[PDB]
Amino acid sequence: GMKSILEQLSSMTVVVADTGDLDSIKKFQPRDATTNPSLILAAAKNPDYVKLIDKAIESSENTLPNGFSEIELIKETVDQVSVFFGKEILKIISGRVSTEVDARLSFDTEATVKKARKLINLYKNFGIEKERILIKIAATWEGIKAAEILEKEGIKCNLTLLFNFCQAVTCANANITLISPFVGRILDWHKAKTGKTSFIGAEDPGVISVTQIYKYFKEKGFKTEVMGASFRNLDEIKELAGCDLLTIAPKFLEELKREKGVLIRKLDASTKINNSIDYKFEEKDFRLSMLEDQMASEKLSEGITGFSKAIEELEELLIERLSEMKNHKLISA
Ligand SMILES: [Cl-]
Ligand SMILES: [Cl-]
Ligand SMILES: [Cl-]
Ligand code: NA
Ligand code: NA
Ligand code: NA
Ligand code: NA
Ligand code: NA
Ligand code: NA
Repeated sequence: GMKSILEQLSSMTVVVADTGDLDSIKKFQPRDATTNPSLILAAAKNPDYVKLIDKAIESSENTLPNGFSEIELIKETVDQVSVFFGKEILKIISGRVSTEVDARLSFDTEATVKKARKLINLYKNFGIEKERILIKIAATWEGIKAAEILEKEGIKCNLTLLFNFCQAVTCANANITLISPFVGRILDWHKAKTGKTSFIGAEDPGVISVTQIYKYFKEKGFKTEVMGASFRNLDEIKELAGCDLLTIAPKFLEELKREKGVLIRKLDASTKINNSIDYKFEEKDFRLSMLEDQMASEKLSEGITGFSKAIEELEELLIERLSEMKNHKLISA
């Protein structure tokens, strides 16, 4: 001591800087980070990292059967470039890289499982073992089912677009490695629905939900890690002090380090042995509970759409790079 709020928090929670690009990963050195379409779009703007994009195109060209089409090339490249960038992240960070599974497959268990397997085998081909990877999947019924299958073969999953207790419990019962609820998106939905201008501290509906999920998971002895993410304000983070992980904007990290005073570990549950109900949500109950939760079903649907938009934009960028690559060869001696 004296102990900053950040130092207190770090004694209770694995704190990870929220990063969306490689420069920020290098700067902040987060324990965990993510390869996804948006990070790669960001990198395309960088004269260093864009070369790694062109390399994925070249590698995909080498990989495919003779006579491949441009469509087949772009598809294969989307896979390879995601892995190239994940390997680049693993050279910087000490922990795990979340690897986004194409969100367009979010309602297809078999396709999600097959894509995860493909990405894991690509990582293996490039010298990276599966324990360094989290396969990141939207928490639809089908995505959780795919993760259930994957976990059984030792492929660790991060279940994201996770908004309610129903989704959390379904993941826990399926032995999912990690869930990443987006707290600030839950807050946003309630403000947007009601015109309430704020939900302060413990009243924040995202904080309420993640608090409940954490308490249940620990009391029941579930192994699934809870990573609170996507924060709108610093009070949300403080309310969830003691969560397994919290992904936090660099500016909030700096502010917590500046602050003094007392931070209470609110998320402090441990295993209990008692007669409380063990909740289960089989497919029908899951679907009905989701239907009744307008917040979770809309934020899940919008999130999937947003992920799908960014992967479509990636595909468009790869088409551009291919064109540029061809032009450069034709005009060079
Ligand atoms: Cl669903
Ligand atoms: Cl506002
Ligand atoms: Cl050339
Ligand atoms: Na191939
Ligand atoms: Na992909
Ligand atoms: Na696809
Ligand atoms: Na408080
Ligand atoms: Na913790
Ligand atoms: Na995306």
